[PDB]
Amino acid sequence: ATDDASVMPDISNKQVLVGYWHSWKSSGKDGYQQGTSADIALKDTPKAYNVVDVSFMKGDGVNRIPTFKPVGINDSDFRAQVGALNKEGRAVLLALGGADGHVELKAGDEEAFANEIIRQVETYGFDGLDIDLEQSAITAGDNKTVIPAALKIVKDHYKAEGKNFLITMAPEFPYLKPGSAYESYLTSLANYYDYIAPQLYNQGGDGVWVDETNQWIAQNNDTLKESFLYYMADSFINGTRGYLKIPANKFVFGLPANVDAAATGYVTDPQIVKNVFTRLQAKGTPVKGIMTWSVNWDAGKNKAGVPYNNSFSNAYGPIVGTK
Ligand SMILES: [Ca+2]
Ligand code: NA
Ligand code: NA
Repeated sequence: ATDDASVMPDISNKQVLVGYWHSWKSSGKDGYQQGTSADIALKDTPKAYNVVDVSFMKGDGVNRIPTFKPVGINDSDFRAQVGALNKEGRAVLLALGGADGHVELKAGDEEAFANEIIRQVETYGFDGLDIDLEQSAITAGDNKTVIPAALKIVKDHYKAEGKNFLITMAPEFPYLKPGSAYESYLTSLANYYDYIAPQLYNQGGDGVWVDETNQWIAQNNDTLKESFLYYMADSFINGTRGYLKIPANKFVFGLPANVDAAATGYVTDPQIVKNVFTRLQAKGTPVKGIMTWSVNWDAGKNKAGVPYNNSFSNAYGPIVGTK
């Protein structure tokens, strides 16, 4: 009974360009600089994105098991769009959480949540799950233990049938410190997760203290963007300067698509990212890729109605080799 969406694409030998895809309909003037995000069908996601994260699986503030249902398209047609990406080797994940996620599981829900993740895979053809909890959801209910527990049941289930169910996370970078609530997600899932993409946007003047240059390097400081990206990566790779350890081969830079997609953290020149990729590779620690919020923003328009014209994927696709 298999079709194109029944496959779970292998990204284990590729760098990724990961884009979030908004499953809801745009509301207009939704941008941080009053632009408008596009209503793009999943199948029309630009080819440079080889991983697409469908946003979001979420709760309802009443019941406990998160769920997802596409808007304005039936299940078989949505699956066919997932199949079309899958056929070209492109993974489609379901993203859990988001702002106003109402994600709040309780001890004993791990099996029912795993079963729900398996029904998503069987119904829509998803290839993995991306943990994208808002700040409040990190330690809400028993999320910290139930979500890892459920995800291990799902990975193991697919591993039995020959498939690699992808597990990713997109934490806000200030939470990736020792003794942090978030640390337990990483250590619980240390042999299960495929990559971690810290969000390097919307955190204002938080950043990293760097002895080498004797400066606080903030995420909203454009003068020092090159240093920010480099030292943030270096800190994760080595578990230094206050940050947890993420292996470079499992590290993705999370960047906003343009100035409408996030309040701060937009990288004004893509050469900056290429210089960092180049430096890291010369040291033998090349990273797994780039992630962006969001495909819909990449295909959206600014407040003056000027299209963004996929300017993010056009610039970074070639840096990670998906274009
Ligand atoms: Ca699939
Ligand atoms: Na790999
Ligand atoms: Na590999």
